[PDB]
Amino acid sequence: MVTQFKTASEFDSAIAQDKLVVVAFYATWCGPCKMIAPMIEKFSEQYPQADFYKLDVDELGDVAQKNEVSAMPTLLLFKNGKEVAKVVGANPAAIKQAIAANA
Repeated sequence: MVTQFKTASEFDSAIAQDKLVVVAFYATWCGPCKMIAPMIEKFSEQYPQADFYKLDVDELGDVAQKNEVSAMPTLLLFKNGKEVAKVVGANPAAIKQAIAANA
């Protein structure tokens, strides 16, 4: 299970963690948003040592802007308040390799 955010504060809080946080940022009205649902869940399914969070821009658009996510679906990895990876497309293997790389 990938944990749900509530506000940009939640996003930022997960960001400030001294560990790999990969955020599943998509929109419920978007097409391939449903690819980020299981693919990203599958990431921490392998390595739960990383932080799994997700949020819909449909619900929180100002949050999207806070994170620099306009495209969807988007994956944002951060460490300790700074980025580590920015992706705008579910890439099953390459992004699982990403999360592990930035971790």
